[PDB]
Amino acid sequence: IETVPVKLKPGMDGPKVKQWPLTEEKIKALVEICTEMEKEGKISKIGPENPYNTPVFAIKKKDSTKWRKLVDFRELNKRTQDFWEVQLGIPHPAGLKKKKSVTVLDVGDAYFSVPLDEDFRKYTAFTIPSINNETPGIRYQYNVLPQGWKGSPAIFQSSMTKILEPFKKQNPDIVIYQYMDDLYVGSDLEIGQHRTKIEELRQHLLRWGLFLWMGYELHPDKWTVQPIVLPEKDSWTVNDIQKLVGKLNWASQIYPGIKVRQLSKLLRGTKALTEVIPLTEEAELELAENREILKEPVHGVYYDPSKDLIAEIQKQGQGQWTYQIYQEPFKNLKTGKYARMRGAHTNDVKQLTEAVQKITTESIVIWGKTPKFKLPIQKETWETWWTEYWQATWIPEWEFVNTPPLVKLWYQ
Amino acid sequence: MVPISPIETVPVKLKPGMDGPKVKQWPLTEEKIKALVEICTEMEKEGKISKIGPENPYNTPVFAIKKKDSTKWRKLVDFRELNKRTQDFWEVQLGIPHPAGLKKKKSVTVLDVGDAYFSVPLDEDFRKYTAFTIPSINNETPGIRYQYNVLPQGWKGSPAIFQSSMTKILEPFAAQNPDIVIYQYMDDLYVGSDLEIGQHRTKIEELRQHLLRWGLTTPDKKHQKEPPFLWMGYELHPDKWTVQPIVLPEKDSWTVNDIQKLVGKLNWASQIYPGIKVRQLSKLLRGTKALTEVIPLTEEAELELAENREILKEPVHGVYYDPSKDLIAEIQKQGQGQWTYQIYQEPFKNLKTGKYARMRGAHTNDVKQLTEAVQKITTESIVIWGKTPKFKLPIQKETWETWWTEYWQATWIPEWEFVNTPPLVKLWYQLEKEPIVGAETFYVDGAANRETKLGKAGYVTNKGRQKVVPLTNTTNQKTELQAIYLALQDSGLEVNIVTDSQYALGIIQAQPDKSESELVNQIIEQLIKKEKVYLAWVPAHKGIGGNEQVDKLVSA
Ligand SMILES: Cc1cc(/C=C/C#N)cc(C)c1Nc1ccnc(Nc2ccc(C#N)cc2)n1
Ligand SMILES: NCc1ccc(OC(F)(F)F)cc1
Ligand SMILES: [Mg+2]
Repeated sequence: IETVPVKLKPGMDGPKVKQWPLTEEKIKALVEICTEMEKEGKISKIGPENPYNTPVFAIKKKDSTKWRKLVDFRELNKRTQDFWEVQLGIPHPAGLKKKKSVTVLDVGDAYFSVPLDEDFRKYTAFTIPSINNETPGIRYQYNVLPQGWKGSPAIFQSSMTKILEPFKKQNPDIVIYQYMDDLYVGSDLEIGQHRTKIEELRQHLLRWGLFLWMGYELHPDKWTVQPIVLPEKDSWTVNDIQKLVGKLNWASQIYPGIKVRQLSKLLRGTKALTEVIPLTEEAELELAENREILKEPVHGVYYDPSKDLIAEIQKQGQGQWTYQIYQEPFKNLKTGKYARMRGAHTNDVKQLTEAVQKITTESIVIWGKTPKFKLPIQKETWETWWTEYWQATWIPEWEFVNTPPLVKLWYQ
Repeated sequence: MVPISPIETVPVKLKPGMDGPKVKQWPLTEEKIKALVEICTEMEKEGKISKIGPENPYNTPVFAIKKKDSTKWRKLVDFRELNKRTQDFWEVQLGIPHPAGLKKKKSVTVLDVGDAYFSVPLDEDFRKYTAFTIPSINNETPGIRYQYNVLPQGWKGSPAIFQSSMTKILEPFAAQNPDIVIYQYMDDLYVGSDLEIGQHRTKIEELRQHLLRWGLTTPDKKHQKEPPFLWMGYELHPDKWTVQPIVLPEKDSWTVNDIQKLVGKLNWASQIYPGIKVRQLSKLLRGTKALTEVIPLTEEAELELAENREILKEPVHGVYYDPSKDLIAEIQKQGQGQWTYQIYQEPFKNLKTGKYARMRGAHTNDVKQLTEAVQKITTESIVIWGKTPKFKLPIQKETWETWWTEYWQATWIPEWEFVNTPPLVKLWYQLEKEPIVGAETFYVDGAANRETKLGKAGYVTNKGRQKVVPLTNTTNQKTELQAIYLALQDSGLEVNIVTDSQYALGIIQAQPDKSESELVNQIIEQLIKKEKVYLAWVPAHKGIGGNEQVDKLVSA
């Protein structure tokens, strides 16, 4: 009922983005899903007069036996007008990240209840390819708000508010945040109590006519950071001291008051790398003064909503990964390390793809938007494999680091 | 009469802000006009075009062209201007099937759909833009004005609109007859199956009846096209496929042109003929682009050519795909950044072959190239078969594990097994993770004057060993590498090296086994001879001893 008019940005045409190759099982899953969607009126076949395309694939979400259609709308989303008239953008709740439990629901199915503006539908065109291109790819466009599109939460926001209105007044201490196809619900209650309340919310959705049953549990109050820490040792080798001086030199770009002068003095001579050097008093004081500095927050760090977030990741080995989220170099908004390995133990690329998902999630909770990634992987390796491991309903932007960073050492 | 279902028209627009073409009609000879008038009269009778009134402002030029050893004429409309102004369409004809992805068929029949080809209705609102003018005899009358009612040959949207229309009417037949395949190419339909011959011919007749519902007649006659088919540079046979004949010329003198053609043939051949190599021949095309320039063949190119001639000596065929069997991909290193592969299901019968060439860059190694080759084959295989083959690779499992666990980048290759087929890919050196006890420590450094290009490189060690060498025509980065080289050259089998060079660390941490830089190559050669090497970095100008001493020495 009553479509909202949508436009692209001035001077921009719609996306024409190549469909990448899909495995037989993904094609079969999509044929099946789309046949049902077409029957339900969600999508319609299109003709050759529609030149546009956006890539599509299929994923298996967390703990699930069935495929989910995932459209990569990144190009369309850039080309789509921002959303203004009623909505200025919603002030991002700062309390969401402070909650004890945040559960993430996929609410994207609700979007299918709102018709998409008839003039904008052509820009949602997508193709189901055939193996070896032996039959013409199947061409569709959306008749309703598609999952993954920037415009969907914006347009649906009016309907969503009414649906959650009784729940929010009945539960005022709860933060509800919506990003893309996700709904983030925080609470400080006992996890059993938290869960029942999540299911309470689900019923609010279902009763209004309609992967909802799922939930993904976060505990952002437990999220921890990485201050710069220095070794505490009884005996320092020449090599230990060189490593120390190297690490401090790096740190001094972040923290101005850092001094290496006295420590470097210990290095004077030409000495075997493994020889033990006793610290001088001046060296110990300097090291001590440095430790104190490093217990402090970084000076002049601030988030600017008008700037991109940048995320860098280092492979540390043994399934360990470190990462930093920043706007300007050396002013880190967040840092972190992932140890925990869910499968992935023989696969670097699966690990990286999961790190990428966790970092984006953290980014959405804290700032309400996704970072641009600098990935320590070759483009061709990433592009071939990442879709096999992707469980998220959104996708961030990335670029590729081909030169090994020296600073890996110091986030270790 | 029997009612037929109409073909729904595809709505068409000009690009935004653009109007239709207005292009002057060329004068023509009296006989060409007469022949065009005759042609258009007939076309008009068939409903393909209609005469229009004076009010249509649009025009596209029309020509008459000889039948070449016949007396008859054909109408050519030059749609270049209208095409510029016509919207883009979805192009389905990209994504050509690869023969190695096809399934064997007992029977393949061809049907002539040529009468549908020129009869597809054109969107009513767009017709005005197709206006053309037969010039009048002596130009003493107004030219005869026509517009198209059907997709004109040569117009931008005709192939896409004809393809989409045909697919749409074929869909229910395909869907309800899963036991055949149907493919449209130009004005033909190709129908394959495994059916007993009687059942196959029945399917063909049913297809003809189906098409009849849209008024599309196909000739009762037996089509002149039979397997084998010459298609897109291939020969397709019922149970096998190949590339059309590849014959390499003998020449005592070769030009740029002949080399591009030679490389093209070899590239085309490489998808079935195993082991084809283009490296040395492709080189001769570096730079230049003056086309008629004759290039002398290097001995290396001559050898590559001779090797290719041997491979191409007798025909080789690929088999088709059997979905019930695993795909296997095997890869061999050929040298000079070249890799070759075979994809098969049963031993000794390839579906297809192919090659991969090392990417351009300052430094590289075999493991990285092998990995890239694997990703390329993977992607190709997804396109053709919709799945990843199992790989057989000339690299030991232990070598791979040592590589990926220690490499600074995330890296992965899918399910694979070692095949012992020299030359094997191996790690030529690995650096220590910890400083070596009992190993001499070399503090290295180098520096150069950016103006004079004069420099020094050298080292000092914990044993008081020292060297400084004067250098000409060098740079800071080069002297930094030179210093590492000297320490490697002058030390024993185990060595600790301390450098301040972020540049050198960047290169060495990338683990190259080969480089375009002569110096990096010498460094690699030295590393290969060591038992243990620990490379330690420190920041410059910090008063770190032995680094400052050697920095002072080399800074002149
Ligand atoms: C792409 C294609 C080109 C031609 C024809 C193009 C032309 N000219 C004919 C057909 C029927 C097809 N389509 C498919 C689809 C699946 N398997 C096959 N196998 C197959 C095709 C031809 C022969 C033969 N001989 C053997 C097996 N063909
Ligand atoms: N109206 C006659 C006609 C013209 C073309 C046809 O083939 C088509 F399917 F459109 F490609 C089918 C029928
Ligand atoms: Mg120096």
